[PDB]
Amino acid sequence: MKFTVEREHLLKPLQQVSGPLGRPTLPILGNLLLQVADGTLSLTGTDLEMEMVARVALVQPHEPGATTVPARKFFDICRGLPEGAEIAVQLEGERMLVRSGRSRFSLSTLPAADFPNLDDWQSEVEFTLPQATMKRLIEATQFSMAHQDVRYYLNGMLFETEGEELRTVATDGHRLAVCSMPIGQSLPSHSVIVPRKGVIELMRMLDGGDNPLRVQIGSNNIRAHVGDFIFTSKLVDGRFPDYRRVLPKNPDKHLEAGCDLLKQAFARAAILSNEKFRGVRLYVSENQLKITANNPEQEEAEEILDVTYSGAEMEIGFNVSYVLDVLNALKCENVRMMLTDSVSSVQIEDAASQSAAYVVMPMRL
Amino acid sequence: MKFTVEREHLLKPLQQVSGPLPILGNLLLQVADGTLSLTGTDLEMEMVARVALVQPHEPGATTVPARKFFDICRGLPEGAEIAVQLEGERMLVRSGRSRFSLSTLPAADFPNLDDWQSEVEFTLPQATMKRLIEATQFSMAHQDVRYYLNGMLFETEGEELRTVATDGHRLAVCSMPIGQSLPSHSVIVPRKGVIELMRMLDGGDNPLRVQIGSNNIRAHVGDFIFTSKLVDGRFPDYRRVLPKNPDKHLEAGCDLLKQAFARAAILSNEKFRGVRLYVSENQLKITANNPEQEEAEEILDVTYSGAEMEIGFNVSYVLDVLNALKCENVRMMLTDSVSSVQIEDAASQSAAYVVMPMRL
Ligand SMILES: C[C@H](C(=O)O)c1ccc2c(c1)[nH]c1ccc(Cl)cc12
Ligand SMILES: [Ca+2]
Ligand SMILES: [Cl-]
Ligand SMILES: [Cl-]
Ligand SMILES: [Cl-]
Repeated sequence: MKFTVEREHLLKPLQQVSGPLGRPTLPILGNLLLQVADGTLSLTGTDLEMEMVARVALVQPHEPGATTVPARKFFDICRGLPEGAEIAVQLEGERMLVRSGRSRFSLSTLPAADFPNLDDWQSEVEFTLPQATMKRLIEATQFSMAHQDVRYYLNGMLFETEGEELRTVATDGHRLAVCSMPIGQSLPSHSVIVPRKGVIELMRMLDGGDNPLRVQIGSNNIRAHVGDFIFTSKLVDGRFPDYRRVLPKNPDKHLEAGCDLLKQAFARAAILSNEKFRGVRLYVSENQLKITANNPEQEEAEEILDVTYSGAEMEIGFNVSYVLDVLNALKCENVRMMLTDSVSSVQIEDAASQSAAYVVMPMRL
Repeated sequence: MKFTVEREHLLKPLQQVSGPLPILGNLLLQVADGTLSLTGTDLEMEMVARVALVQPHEPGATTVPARKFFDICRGLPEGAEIAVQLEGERMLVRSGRSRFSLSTLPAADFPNLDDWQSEVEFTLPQATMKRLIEATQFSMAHQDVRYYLNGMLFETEGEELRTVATDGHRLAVCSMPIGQSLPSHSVIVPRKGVIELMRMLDGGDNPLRVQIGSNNIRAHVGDFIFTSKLVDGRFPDYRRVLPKNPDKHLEAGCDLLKQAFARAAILSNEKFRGVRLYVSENQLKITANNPEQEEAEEILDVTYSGAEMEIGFNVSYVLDVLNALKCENVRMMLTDSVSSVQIEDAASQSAAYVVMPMRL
């Protein structure tokens, strides 16, 4: 295996394929697989649950073969060479040599044949969509995923295809986010859970250019192709909660207000909320929202805002971090809150669109 | 105690005094003679900021939680007016229809640095003080048992102010002219003090007044006053640290040398990163290896005079120097494999660096 490649054509691929990898559990999992075949250098990184592959075209002389080498060390070497450096690589059994100018490096190898390899699988649905749509879908919901919950299915994001819609859903059992976007082709009904790190990888591979994303889903795997990057993950083997059953059934009290005005008021009140429980109290009355916070030390914050509200007065408590997370994800002019009573969840949406919806349970407070 | 002031006028003061037990997490607010003073302290140093009060106000003082008060002010909208009124065990803060009640501790409980007397005084541009500290601060010790190294020497000599910092392995010294004849004097400022002083100094052209006592230093710029205790011990004499007669001279591009060190270090021991330098006629070779038997080699074209020699260095020590220099060409002055080396910018003799070698 031999190749020579310009520094900048190797650098972003190395960064991308290292995504799935600080302290590898076993050494080969801290390595990348390098493969030269048919005019292409392929680079692969994996954590045993997902893999990221980059294809790099070779315009300079090369010889086929494969090995694995430490990802961080190889990336750092390539990054540290000067702009435009020509990076020559040659496999020499238990070592891989790297040379550029009068810089020389020898890296320890492990066999390509020992590199873990996600199984082949069969796609059952395939579709294309703009990068921006996938970005919107994930950014709208990712913050509501659980983190290290014993309920493993919640530490992932539901991807659901239905008719001409792709939908993401995330929840940690306290708050839920759901987003639906049209794709312009009719899809079979599929519902799959993508693991935490996989959602991060999908997000990371979106360059923000005009390349479309091609998605394939099977029973136990998902794959996304963007440019010369191919991401594949195993799916989480569980049954996700149904968002339709958690949306409040008849939330007739409707509040409308400016997103940023609400966000900044909640942020200020939060300063004097209980440090652990983060509770704020909302008092809604005719065209007015009062937000109060107090902590065990008896300090107090009060914010009064002009809003549009016609329903009955009520008082309801929320974890202010859950509210702030939603307002931060909406990034819109105006927000609608849909309330029922003091012991029931609130539904929050962009006043302009029902494409995303957020459900937050109240606090006893 | 009552005042009303624009948020804008509080922001910089608040960030400055939030820099240094429970009452130490509070700020002292004092209204007197048409001024609001804000003070923060950690018992070893204090920062005072003053803000003029044109709106009606009433004298008095209290202490409130620093981070809470700062976060409230910062969290209010651009252009906000902030009204404050003391109500016994609470301090009321009002802006528009935002209202806050903070718990207070009495002003009388707020720690004061003992009064002291100035012995040496001079004014210099804050830019000069920044340059002196930036040139040297990275060589201070952190939490050494030799407490006098956990800080920076400030020395006046002739017409110069000099800073010296060392951790026992490497040393930095920088001298700048201040345009007046000074007494010969030296004090050690604690490292946390150095960092707080440095953070008080922005990019402006602004006179800085320094007053040094037996046990304290004070620095005044604009409407900020920083005071710190000094460290009471015997600081090493940099003159005895500088190589006395280096007979080997290496000159190389600063950035080329930096990047070669940085690359080679990738394959050094991760827990203790060093490289070997081999100097010979017109060339520098830098090598590294690790327990996995991985190896790096860098060859540079350099200007060199002297006998061939091999010498090792701690990567971080050399990188810290080259990053501080930010110049075109660097000079290294060597003696032998077991002796310290001096490193300087080829085009400036304002700062010098000494680094002990590392055995590999
Ligand atoms: C503790 C002792 C001292 O004189 O205080 C000390 C302080 C600084 C240094 C040293 C020994 N030995 C050294 C060798 C090299 C350098 Cl750069 C600095 C030092
Ligand atoms: Ca809107
Ligand atoms: Cl190339
Ligand atoms: Cl090579
Ligand atoms: Cl004012």
